[PDB]
Amino acid sequence: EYGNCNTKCQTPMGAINSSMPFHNIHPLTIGECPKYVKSNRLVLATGLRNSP
Amino acid sequence: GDQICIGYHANNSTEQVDTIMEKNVTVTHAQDILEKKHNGKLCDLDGVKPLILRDCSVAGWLLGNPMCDEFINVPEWSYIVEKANPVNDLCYPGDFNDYEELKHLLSR
Amino acid sequence: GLFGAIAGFIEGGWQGMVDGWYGYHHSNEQGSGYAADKESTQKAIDGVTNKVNSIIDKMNTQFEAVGREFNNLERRIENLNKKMEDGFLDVWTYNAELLVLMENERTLDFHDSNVKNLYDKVRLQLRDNAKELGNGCFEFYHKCDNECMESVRNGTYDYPQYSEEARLKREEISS
Amino acid sequence: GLFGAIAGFIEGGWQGMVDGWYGYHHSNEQGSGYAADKESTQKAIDGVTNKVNSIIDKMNTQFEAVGREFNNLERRIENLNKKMEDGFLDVWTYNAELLVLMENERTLDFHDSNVKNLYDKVRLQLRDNAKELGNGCFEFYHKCDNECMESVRNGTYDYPQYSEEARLKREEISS
Amino acid sequence: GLFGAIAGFIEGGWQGMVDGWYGYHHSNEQGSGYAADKESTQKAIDGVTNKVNSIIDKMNTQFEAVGREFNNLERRIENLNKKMEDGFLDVWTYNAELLVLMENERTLDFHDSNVKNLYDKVRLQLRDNAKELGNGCFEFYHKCDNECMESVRNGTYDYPQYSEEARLKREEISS
Amino acid sequence: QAQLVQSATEVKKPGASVKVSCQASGFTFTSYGFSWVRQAPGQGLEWMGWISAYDAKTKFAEKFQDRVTMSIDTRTTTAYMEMRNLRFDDTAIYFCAREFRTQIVLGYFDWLEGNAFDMWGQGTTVIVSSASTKGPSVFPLAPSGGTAALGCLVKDYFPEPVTVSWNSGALTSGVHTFPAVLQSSGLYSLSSVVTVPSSSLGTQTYICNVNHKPSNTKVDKKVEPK
Amino acid sequence: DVVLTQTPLSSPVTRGQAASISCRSSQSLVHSDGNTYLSWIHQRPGQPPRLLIYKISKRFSGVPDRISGSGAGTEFTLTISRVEADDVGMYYCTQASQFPRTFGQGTKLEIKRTVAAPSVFIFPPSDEQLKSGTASVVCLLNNFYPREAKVQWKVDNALQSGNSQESVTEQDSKDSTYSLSSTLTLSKADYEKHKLYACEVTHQGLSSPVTKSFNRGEC
Ligand SMILES: *[C@@H]1O[C@H](CO)[C@@H](O[C@@H]2O[C@H](CO)[C@@H](O)[C@H](O)[C@H]2NC(C)=O)[C@H](O)[C@H]1NC(C)=O
Ligand SMILES: *[C@@H]1O[C@H](CO)[C@@H](O[C@@H]2O[C@H](CO)[C@@H](O)[C@H](O)[C@H]2NC(C)=O)[C@H](O)[C@H]1NC(C)=O
Ligand SMILES: *[C@@H]1O[C@H](CO)[C@@H](O[C@@H]2O[C@H](CO)[C@@H](O)[C@H](O)[C@H]2NC(C)=O)[C@H](O)[C@H]1NC(C)=O
Ligand SMILES: *[C@@H]1O[C@H](CO)[C@@H](O[C@@H]2O[C@H](CO)[C@@H](O)[C@H](O)[C@H]2NC(C)=O)[C@H](O)[C@H]1NC(C)=O
Ligand SMILES: *[C@@H]1O[C@H](CO)[C@@H](O)[C@H](O)[C@H]1NC(C)=O
Ligand SMILES: *[C@@H]1O[C@H](CO)[C@@H](O)[C@H](O)[C@H]1NC(C)=O
Repeated sequence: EYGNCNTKCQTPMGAINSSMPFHNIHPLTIGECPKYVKSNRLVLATGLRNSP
Repeated sequence: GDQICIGYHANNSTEQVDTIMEKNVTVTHAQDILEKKHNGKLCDLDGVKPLILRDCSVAGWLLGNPMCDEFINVPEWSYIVEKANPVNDLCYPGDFNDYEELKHLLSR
Repeated sequence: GLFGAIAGFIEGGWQGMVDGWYGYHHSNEQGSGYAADKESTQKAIDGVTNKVNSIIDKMNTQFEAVGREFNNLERRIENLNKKMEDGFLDVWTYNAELLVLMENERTLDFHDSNVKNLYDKVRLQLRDNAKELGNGCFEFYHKCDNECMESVRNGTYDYPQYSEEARLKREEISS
Repeated sequence: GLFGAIAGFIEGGWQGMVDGWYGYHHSNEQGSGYAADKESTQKAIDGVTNKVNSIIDKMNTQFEAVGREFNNLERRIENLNKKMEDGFLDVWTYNAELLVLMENERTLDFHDSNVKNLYDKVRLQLRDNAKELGNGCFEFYHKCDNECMESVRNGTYDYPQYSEEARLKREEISS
Repeated sequence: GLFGAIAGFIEGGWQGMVDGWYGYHHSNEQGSGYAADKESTQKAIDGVTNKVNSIIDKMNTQFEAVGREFNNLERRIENLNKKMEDGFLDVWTYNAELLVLMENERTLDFHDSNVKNLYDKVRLQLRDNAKELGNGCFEFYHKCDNECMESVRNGTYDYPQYSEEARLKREEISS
Repeated sequence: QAQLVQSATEVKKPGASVKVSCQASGFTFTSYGFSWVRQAPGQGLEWMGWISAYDAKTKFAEKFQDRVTMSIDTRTTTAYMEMRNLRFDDTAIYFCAREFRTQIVLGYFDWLEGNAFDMWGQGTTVIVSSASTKGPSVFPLAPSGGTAALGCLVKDYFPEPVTVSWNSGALTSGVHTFPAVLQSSGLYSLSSVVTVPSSSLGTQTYICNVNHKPSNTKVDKKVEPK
Repeated sequence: DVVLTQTPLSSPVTRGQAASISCRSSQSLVHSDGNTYLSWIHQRPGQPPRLLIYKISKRFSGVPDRISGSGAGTEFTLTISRVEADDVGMYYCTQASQFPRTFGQGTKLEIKRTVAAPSVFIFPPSDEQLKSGTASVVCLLNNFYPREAKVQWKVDNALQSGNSQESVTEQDSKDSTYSLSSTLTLSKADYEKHKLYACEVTHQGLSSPVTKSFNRGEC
């Protein structure tokens, strides 16, 4: 049901209000949406190998 | 003898990443690039409200099935939300000619 | 790693260096302590920022409405759409996954290189005024107070000044 | 190559080293011989295995039935399907081909780095107890029997023990 | 850069070296001058050529006719085509853009490596017959006329010939 | 020293357009982004949009999306903001505020080049009025033991500002030069008052010095008791 | 869009006492790097804003440890723990973890002092201004506190309406008082058609309304 919000990207399960390049929520989207992937975890390294 | 050493950062991070040649590598900092979160509701799309038909099909709403209460007459919408199996389609049985194409016309 | 420094000739990083990615640890009469190198940490944070932002930026995002608009006698088009939908998901899933795996290797090698380059920066400053212990540390052949250590850390170490004191200590070790 | 070792300051590999990717060749009074370094060969075989497995693993595979289901008055849909089919083949053919070309360069640079790092590992152990001939070999300034060579190969070389014998041979070369 | 040479221990390139990518600058009694190293420039131009050609070659190009063939009661197929068309443009736009960004980093690191390897090539030839000034230059401990400089540049420098003259100048600096 | 210096004030007519500049100096221009923020008379701060000096990448506010354009000249380390189709509402001070160079930030250490809104320009006033440059009329405000009150009425001038002083800047305490108001006519007006001892009238000559820099109109008017 | 609800709009504070400003966000402000980029800026009248706090709770260089930031999630609090004249101005909470950027409505800090009543003064239009055709009748409320006052113009005992503007000074540094100026604007036509001009002032510091007045032509 309606919930008085606004998005650029709308999913049958709910809205995606975000600017990441991929999402794993639902394929049947309507809007300016992230690219849909079958992925649980896409994590970029930024820092270095941690010790020990 | 006095000394100076070159070295690199470490911290209490348990954030893990993979590379082509290694898996579960702990790192000092990382960055998620996958959206996994949704608010769990239906919203406006670019400032324009959706047309939500609760228990009606597009055909029921258009033709005015007496169980499909005359809508607030929303003059504009961005998309349409139908239930999966709307109870109130055609009350008197039959067919709607070129229905799917009319529905795609009325999408927005 | 590729550049031999991180988890190589420098075994393990430093919990005690809180204020940067790469830096120094000095030890002299006055006392020991940690100092982040800010030039090389900021450069690296510039590069990695730029990397992350590009991976996100360069994605082209269009408006698309995707539903199931075909009826029970349009199963052949519905299957054409499925092949299309499923096909793009296979493409994006593979690219995203490999992109992350591959740029994760390059980011860690970047840090390795950054650390090796910093070591080489101090190496080239000190020349023979210090012994090279081979674990990432330099043992000085002269007395190096805090203002001297700062000069190494900010790239203004004066080799000539300490050059004589140093060679008398090297000559001395030849006994 | 990028790291300067393979087909660089080490010209050519060793047919006679059958049991590993990187290793040693010793030469002393007792005799000469080849020995694989197992730590660095196993690490490398771990990485390359992982590389290969990921390139295969990470591919997402779905069930798809692809045929020609459209009739003679559905040529416009048939062409939509062709554009789709052909489009994905162009994508997968380019990605596969470049993926292989690009990871083939990284694999060969990996080996280069692995060899350079091993050379640096022995370098750092021997210090000035050996001359650095510059073709990948170290000429020892002391007598190094088989148990000494094993100590270099397994990372437990005792610099102090041989340090004096070595400097007397270096002092001697200064005549 | 990754290899520490370009815009690192060699600060800035040479406007005056017009005839190659990497090379030398000599300075002796007869006069100074620039000379391109042709082996390493040609190798590099071979690699980069091959890189560019592959990025273009490996693209598979098919005949496709793309128009708008659907009428006003075929909007659902027209939208299937749009999703397809737009989808491939998103894929090709992202791949092209990242491919260029990523191979641009590797090309610049390639040059860095090529320059560092050349420095190491001269280093290994000269050994202790020259001092290593640390800015990419070698100060010779002997007199090195033009035919000597050519021998360094073409990889035939005769260490033995000048070895004695050199150590007498090194011994002399120890005063 | 690290600084942001914006361009001088702009008096524009309705329908016209303006281009405010902001020159960075003393820091690395390409290490930062720039938000433009405005302050309309009596109103609180209002974000107008952002531009990266590393990227040239923009981000926009709903209200200004269409009639504002930001840009950058990395050779003069200068950020710009252009507004098309000027209105009266647009009468405001326009600030250029230093900010992040990218929309994804890795602020992993605190001393890194970053920190949003840490450096501000002095501001640029844009006035949007179809009135034209006019020097003020200066009228006395005549005084009646006790504390006496007198002053000047600086009226029907444009644009802001006017400076007011007394006796060549000799009298300063007791004084109150009020903030100007905008009359229905489109001209500004204010008054400058000062309290003095009753036992000064006739004994002491009180003159207000009125300078209007925009028209170069200078006027001194003596205030006499009546 | 992130909404920042700042409260209160107005913050009278006695010199030496503490002020506490509140900022609530509609939504989480945690950036993709763990940092929450909730900031406080301060704007003195006639100057650019200056950064006070960044990252919820960190003092910008130069900022006294009496200025203090706190919070988590969606409620944030700036406190200023012994207030001076230099602390007066506008305070905004701001967020930069997300686009579009957002500011709060603003909080105006002001020194609360003991109530002081205004010295009122009326001023007839000069003869020079009657020659140019319009009339300015000026009322002055000198050196009062608090800010809230009511001027009412009367012309022969008839309340005027919509023909006068007033301007208020900035709070004074030493004595923390205001002045206010109401200016009645009429024609030479309408000015010479009445006799009694009166200015009536209501303030907290007065028990009864105070009225200064004059008759036209009698000075
Ligand atoms: C690099 O660090 C050195 C060492 O402290 C700085 O030079 C000294 O600066 C101190 C100020 O704390 C002065 O008292 C000394 O007179 C300076 N010594 C010498 C030998 O110059 C120097 O300012 C720093 N330079 C840079 C570029 O960061
Ligand atoms: C590394 O190799 C050395 C050299 O052989 C080993 O140390 C010797 O082991 C032999 C057994 O074959 C003993 O007879 C000697 O007493 C040892 N010598 C010394 C000096 O310790 C050593 O076990 C090896 N270590 C590792 C970690 O592999
Ligand atoms: C490398 O350069 C050397 C130095 O010039 C060359 O050897 C000399 O060649 C000149 C001809 O110009 C002869 O006059 C000398 O007799 C040569 N000197 C020696 C010591 O051999 C040599 O030809 C070059 N070699 C290569 C492989 O390029
Ligand atoms: C999610 O994103 C949309 C913007 O695409 C936000 O909508 C804006 O805010 C309100 C509704 O919440 C609208 O009145 C504005 O017109 C929208 N701005 C636009 C379209 O520029 C929405 O606020 C965001 N929601 C959350 C929870 O952050
Ligand atoms: C990591 O260390 C910091 C030190 O201040 C601490 O704040 C933090 O709670 C620690 N760990 C985690 C998981 O938060
Ligand atoms: C390795 O990763 C898996 C999930 O990817 C996790 O369950 C496991 O606990 C991790 N191991 C370590 C040592 O962190």
